[PDB]
Amino acid sequence: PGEWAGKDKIEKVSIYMVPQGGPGLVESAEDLDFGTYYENPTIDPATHNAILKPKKGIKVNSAVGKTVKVYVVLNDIAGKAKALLANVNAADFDAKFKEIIELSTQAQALGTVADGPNPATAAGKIAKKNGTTDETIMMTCLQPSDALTIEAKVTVERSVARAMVSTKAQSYEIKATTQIGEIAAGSVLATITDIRWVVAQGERRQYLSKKRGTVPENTWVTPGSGFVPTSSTFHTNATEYYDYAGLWEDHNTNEAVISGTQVPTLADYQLQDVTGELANALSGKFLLPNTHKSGANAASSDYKRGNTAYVLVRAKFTPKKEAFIDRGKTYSDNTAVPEYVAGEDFFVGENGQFYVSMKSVTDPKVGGVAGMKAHKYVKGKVLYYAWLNPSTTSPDSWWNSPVVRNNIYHIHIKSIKKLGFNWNPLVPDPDPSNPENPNNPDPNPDEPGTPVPTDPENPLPDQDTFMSVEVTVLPWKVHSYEVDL
Ligand SMILES: [Ca+2]
Repeated sequence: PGEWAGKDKIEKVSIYMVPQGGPGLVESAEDLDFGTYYENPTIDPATHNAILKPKKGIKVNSAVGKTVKVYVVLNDIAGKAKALLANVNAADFDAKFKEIIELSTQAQALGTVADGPNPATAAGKIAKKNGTTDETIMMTCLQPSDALTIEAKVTVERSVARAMVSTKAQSYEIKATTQIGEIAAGSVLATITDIRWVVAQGERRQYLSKKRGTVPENTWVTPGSGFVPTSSTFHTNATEYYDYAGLWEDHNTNEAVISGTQVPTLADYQLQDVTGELANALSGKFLLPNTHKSGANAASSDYKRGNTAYVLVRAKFTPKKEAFIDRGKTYSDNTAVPEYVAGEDFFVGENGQFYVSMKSVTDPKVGGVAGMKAHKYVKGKVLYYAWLNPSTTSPDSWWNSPVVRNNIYHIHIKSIKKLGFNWNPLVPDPDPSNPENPNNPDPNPDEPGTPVPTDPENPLPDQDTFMSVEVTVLPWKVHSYEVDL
């Protein structure tokens, strides 16, 4: 990436002076205009941190003569720190600075079609892209200054993580691995085009500043860390913790078209002066942290498909007409099977074969099977999951995927290898007894009793991979900001 990993704007500075030793009065200087009170950042080439040096003194008022610790929030642009910390006693302040803020309500965590293409997301409320120029992101200190007496330095880290996605190519050729209609193993089966992405299941709340856990399997805890969904509790409780509004980003109401944000190539990241829309894709997407107890297997890892942040990749799968086992045949009712038309719905049976309709799927005269179910791919839409931080890599072993603030998770797609899923079960359904779900852009299009493509109670890894990807975790160019006082 390089220059696309973010350039920061500091708009506001909030300083909290907290007397030590027991009950007492906090002195706060909130939402100070950065330019008025601070010099422009200078980078420490050793640490890659930026240092903010004050120009103007802040009035210490009642804290004069006291031993205090200093806490800092930069860019409290949603007012969340101010509101949480209001009228908090000095004795309660350190604990309060680690308590929970809510970026989206449980109701706001679910969007609908009317919220596209630019839905408010939880993380976007405290991480703003200012045109293509720079970005304003909330930051808080993991720990306050050392104790000092008024007559030091406070390091802060960004409150969001960033997801970035790239692809080797904008099209992929798919080969059959077994006989599919007239297509032999090793021959071309389909082409994938029009690749897009969104991110979901980051959290909707967060600890104001990073909160250490109690066991080594989860260094930093998040409000949702203890939530381990079953197939049923996912639907009733997932929105208590996670944000899904982002599923509607760059949504398109034409089902012939693939919804979501473009996925740039590596070369796109080297282009100078870029369109607005591509610039937005290149700078990625923000999400709030999401961690669970890590383990070495399904039983010991608390990371589940229904509680882990994911990138959803969407694309157009165009199969060769010759792949259809029903091609050229005659139905049991003595009518002819129509050839597949590119871009139209297609149906993939439990047997892996391709059919132009459900009528074909269950008619043995055309290579169907009575009683057999199929996945309906709506106008050829296919879906794939990528986890943000597979720990470790790479196929059937990435049991864990923590997302921690102030990190960038770059997912590079090297290839899409096979047919994906036809809908996204990793979205809470307010009435799970029916397939309708206005909160999901990719609801279940299948007939009753069709096997689900995946389940929220499942572990992360795939037995055999749908995509080849490499994930890189990196810091912002400026790792953290140091505020001098
Ligand atoms: Ca439903």
